[PDB]
Amino acid sequence: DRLFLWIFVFVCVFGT
Amino acid sequence: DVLMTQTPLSLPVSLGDQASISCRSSQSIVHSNGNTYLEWYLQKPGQSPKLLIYKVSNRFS
Amino acid sequence: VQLQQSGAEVMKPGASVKISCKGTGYTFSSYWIEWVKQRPGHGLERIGEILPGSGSTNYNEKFRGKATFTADKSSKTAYMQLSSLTSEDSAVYYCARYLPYYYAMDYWGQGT
Amino acid sequence: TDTEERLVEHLLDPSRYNKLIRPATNGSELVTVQLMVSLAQLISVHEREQIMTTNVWLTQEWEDYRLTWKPEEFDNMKKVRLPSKHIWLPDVVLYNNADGMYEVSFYSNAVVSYDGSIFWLPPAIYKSACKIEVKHFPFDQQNCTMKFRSWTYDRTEIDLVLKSEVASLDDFTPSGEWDIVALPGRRNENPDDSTYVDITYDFIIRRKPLFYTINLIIPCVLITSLAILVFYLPSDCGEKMTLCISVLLALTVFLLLISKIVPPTSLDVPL
Amino acid sequence: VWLTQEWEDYRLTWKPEEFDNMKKVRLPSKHIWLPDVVLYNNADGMYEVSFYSNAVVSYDGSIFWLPPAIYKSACKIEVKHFPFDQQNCTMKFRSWTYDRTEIDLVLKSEVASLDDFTPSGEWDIVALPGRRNENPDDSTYVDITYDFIIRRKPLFYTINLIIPCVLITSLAILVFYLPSDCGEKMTLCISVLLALTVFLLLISKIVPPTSLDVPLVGKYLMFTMVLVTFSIVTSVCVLNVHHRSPTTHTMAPWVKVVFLEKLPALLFMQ
Amino acid sequence: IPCVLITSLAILVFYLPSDCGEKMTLCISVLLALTVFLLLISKIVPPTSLDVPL
Amino acid sequence: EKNQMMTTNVWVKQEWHDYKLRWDPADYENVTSIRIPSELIWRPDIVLYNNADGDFAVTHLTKAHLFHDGRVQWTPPAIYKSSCSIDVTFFPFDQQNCTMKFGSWTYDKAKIDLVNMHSRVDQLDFWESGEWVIVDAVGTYNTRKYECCAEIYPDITYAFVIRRLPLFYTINLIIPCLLISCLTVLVFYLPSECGEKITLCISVLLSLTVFLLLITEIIPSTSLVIPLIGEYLLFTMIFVTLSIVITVFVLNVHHRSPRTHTMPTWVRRVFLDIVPRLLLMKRP
Amino acid sequence: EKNQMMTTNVWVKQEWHDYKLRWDPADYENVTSIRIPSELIWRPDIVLYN
Ligand SMILES: *[C@@H]1O[C@H](CO)[C@@H](O[C@@H]2O[C@H](CO)[C@@H](O[C@@H]3O[C@H](CO)[C@@H](O)[C@H](O)[C@@H]3O)[C@H](O)[C@H]2NC(C)=O)[C@H](O)[C@H]1NC(C)=O
Ligand SMILES: *[C@@H]1O[C@H](CO)[C@@H](O)[C@H](O)[C@H]1NC(C)=O
Ligand SMILES: CC(=O)OCC[N+](C)(C)C
Repeated sequence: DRLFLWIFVFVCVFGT
Repeated sequence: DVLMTQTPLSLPVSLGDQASISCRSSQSIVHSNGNTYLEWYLQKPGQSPKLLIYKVSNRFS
Repeated sequence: VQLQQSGAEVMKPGASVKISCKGTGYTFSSYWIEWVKQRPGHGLERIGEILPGSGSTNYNEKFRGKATFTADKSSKTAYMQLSSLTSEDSAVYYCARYLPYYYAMDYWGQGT
Repeated sequence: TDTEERLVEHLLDPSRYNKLIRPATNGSELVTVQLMVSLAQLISVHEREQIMTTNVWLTQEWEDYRLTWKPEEFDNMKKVRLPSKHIWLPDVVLYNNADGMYEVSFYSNAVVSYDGSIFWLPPAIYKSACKIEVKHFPFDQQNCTMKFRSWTYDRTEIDLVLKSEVASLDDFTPSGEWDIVALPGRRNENPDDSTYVDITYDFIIRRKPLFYTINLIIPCVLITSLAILVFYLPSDCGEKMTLCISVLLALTVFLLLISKIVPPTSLDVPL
Repeated sequence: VWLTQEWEDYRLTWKPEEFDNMKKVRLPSKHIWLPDVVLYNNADGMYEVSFYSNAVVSYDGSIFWLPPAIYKSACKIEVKHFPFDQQNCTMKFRSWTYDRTEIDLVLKSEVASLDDFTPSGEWDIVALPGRRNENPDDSTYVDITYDFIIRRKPLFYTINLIIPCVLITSLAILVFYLPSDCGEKMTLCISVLLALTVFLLLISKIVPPTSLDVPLVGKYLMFTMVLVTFSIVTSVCVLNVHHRSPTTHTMAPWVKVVFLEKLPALLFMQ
Repeated sequence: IPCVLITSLAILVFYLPSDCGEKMTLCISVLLALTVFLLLISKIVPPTSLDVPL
Repeated sequence: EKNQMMTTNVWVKQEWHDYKLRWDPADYENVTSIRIPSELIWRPDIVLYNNADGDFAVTHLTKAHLFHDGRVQWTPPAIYKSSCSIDVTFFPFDQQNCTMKFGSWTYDKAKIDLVNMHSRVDQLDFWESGEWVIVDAVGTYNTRKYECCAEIYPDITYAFVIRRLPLFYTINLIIPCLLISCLTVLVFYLPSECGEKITLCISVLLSLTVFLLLITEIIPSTSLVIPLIGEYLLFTMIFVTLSIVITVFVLNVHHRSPRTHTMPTWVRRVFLDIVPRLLLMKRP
Repeated sequence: EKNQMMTTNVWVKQEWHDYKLRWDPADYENVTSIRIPSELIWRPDIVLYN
């Protein structure tokens, strides 16, 4: 869960 | 499909004697418009059927 | 009015035959055409019906797949095509006019 | 042609042909009008607002003795085309229309024979009210009528007659949603009026039920099939309320959708 | 709009001193020759002006005609930057009777007039230039086209679409912080997906159904929906892993090595 | 009144115990209802740039 | 598509000869042509046969161009609302074929005959929609007899083959449907102790049903063909209903105890030896 | 109900006397009545107030 949380943070923040 | 059974299979009656044929259906054949669509046809040998009665209360001209 | 049917046909088992019914003296497209089968023994069995004006057709349970109806509006004729034939199919076939829920089937063909 | 224009000028000459006057002879004799409806297309049936829309050709035939000529005096011409707005017409209209449009759409030419016969076959798009029966939807059969009357002349001035006892389907395009069953026409009088005459056609149409079967009935049956499962679900799993409330919600939504499809009448409930 | 039209008709001249010094008069436009100038790119098939008002004729033959019209013109709607978009809806005028050999169309001014304009409230006017066009290969073609450059005011659609979507998207990641014992991961992720889908459908109902481009907001919603579907699959997998016991599964040694030792150190978990 | 009724529920999630396992249901349902009301009110009385309904 | 009706803005180009509208330009200052109101002269009565919710005939009545040799050129504009049967089997990747039949209403072939000015429909001033593209628009000349009348009436029928651009409905319907369909099998990997299987399967079923209804809002209510997307959605709904039934049964099995149930020996052997081995799952 | 409006389809029967539209039917082949376009004669201006 923590790994996927990190990945999703990165993808969402880079979704600029 | 609706099933119609006619009785008797044969009806012997001498000339001038009233005849009665009974016709019964698998289920009711009534219609909304207030009419029942039942019809009677006769077939003499070697000839196509002929219309006698439609909407039994009525009679073909 | 008059309904005229084609002539007699003799076919081999497994063959295909096509009967015709030509109506005149009335609006051909606005009346259903009823097809009736009568084996020599006894019994009038209705095969189905077709409305020439549209392409609508109905078949009885026993004759589904066995019989196919078509109509020609230009030449006021209706056709019944019978599938692979069997000795059980030998009979006299009639064509008749019909308007459901109103004046009903007062005219017949001579039979084929 | 010079002869044709001479004839047309002679026929429609306003000095000796008044189009406001019935072509009546023999004093109290009446003008006989033959009517025949040909159906080209059943454009739509709108159950919600209870309207049928059709494209029909309305054949109207009568005799005008004033529009006669001798062919030998006009280069042997047998018939001519005349504008329908310049000759007397029987004002035959659709009485039970919705949208308040009584007349035909186009007003084409009338074909006129040298003996006074008039042929008029104008096209029309008609919207007519009809009573929608919802009981057996979507396996329902509808009976929508088209009443034709003259709104100028009564039975003492013209007589409406049927060319045929059924409507014509010779140039019909099939619907794809509604199947035609019968199109009988009837001429109705009133024994207590003596000035009333109409010609009515009954459009007996039968819905093709596959579309609404697939899109309403099967989903409804599927949802209903879940209604029993709550009593086989163990109480420990903690999901009974979810299931039963969800089924209730789905059923209510389908009921509302059906209520939006059928007309909002109270004479019957769809099964 | 008012479709101002001016031309000279030499047959409508008079000497003022012979008519009490009158300099101009009003004539019904039905009774004089008109140029049949109408809108060609109209939708609904309405070409002509509305009323056919009176024309003002000067003693030298100058005609001034200012009829009103309600026009429905087709225009290409660009949805890429919705709801902060600006549209460019053109308006082509031509004579449907006379070609270039018979009448020449000319612009009185390079821009349309706003002297009697009532602001819309949802669309801002940016520019209304007009331009006269000829066809070098036809030589009988002439038209005047006005470009209506308008800008949407985005507060309404901001409030009603954008900010709700931002709030919903902010929750798309919370599922991975929710503990598996609380028994509510599916509720959250399924709700998020359904909300995103509902807003996508609403937008699809608002914009035209054209395929020339996609709106940026629609692309963003689609991307988020795919991410949330992925999160739902991952949450099902995580729940399956969480409810494992020695009586139904055996932990492979590599699972230990990786997940209990190496990955925790990388993620600062311990 | 329906808006006030819905709004009054926004604080309850913080008095709901964690053991009952219904916090998400409550807060998500409140958010859904509020969004529906915002959309409906906008349909009735659309907010424009100059003024937004209170 | 829902109402099965096409609306087009066209120019109806007509040209015929009038034997009375002839003059010698040398007698009128070399005037070779003029524009006259079309309501002052004879015109053919061309009508649209398959009119649906519109006008049968041209109503605008612009000016005709009359040439000194009797030639009359008339090009009025028209907006037509015609009927055409819609085939949505392959929606949104579908191609339609909507026809327009034109013919003189009261003049048979011996009095007025039609001629194809040019087989194709001119598109030199066409306004692109962004939703449909015209593949082919050709007019075909026909003649036929009607019951009304003893003579032959000609007509020209134009067939408009138009192809939909599928990106918009792809993005807005297909992808959401596929994303929801991906979730239809997830319930069977979910553990029974999480207490959420019913939530997931019910949500999927309801989402699919809403999508089916939304689709039905678009397609016509015809019964000749079934859209493939509708069939797909209905079969998915059927299988999700089966999945809910199976999930209820599985939850009932999971929560059994010796104090309430007894395990048949055949269940023991089958579902603890044979099926586990065939599914590549071995008990500790 | 939402818009508080009622739509109806009615026939507005009207009947009055015109002192100039009189004739002796004996003088006209016993013609006792005729139908004429209503736009040629005087008509009352009855209007629906609400
Ligand atoms: C479709 O609707 C029409 C109109 O409601 C139905 O027409 C009506 O049919 C009934 C039954 O045939 C007629 O009543 C019968 O009339 C005959 C002759 O007068 C009389 O002998 C019978 O005792 C009975 O009273 C009725 O007059 C007729 N109405 C009109 C206006 O024509 C029609 O039956 C319906 N068709 C279907 C298939 O539902
Ligand atoms: C379109 O329909 C017309 C007439 O039905 C037919 O001739 C033509 O082949 C059709 N075109 C296509 C592409 O189906
Ligand atoms: C004579 C006449 O008007 O006929 C109309 C019908 N049509 C177009 C089939 C011939």
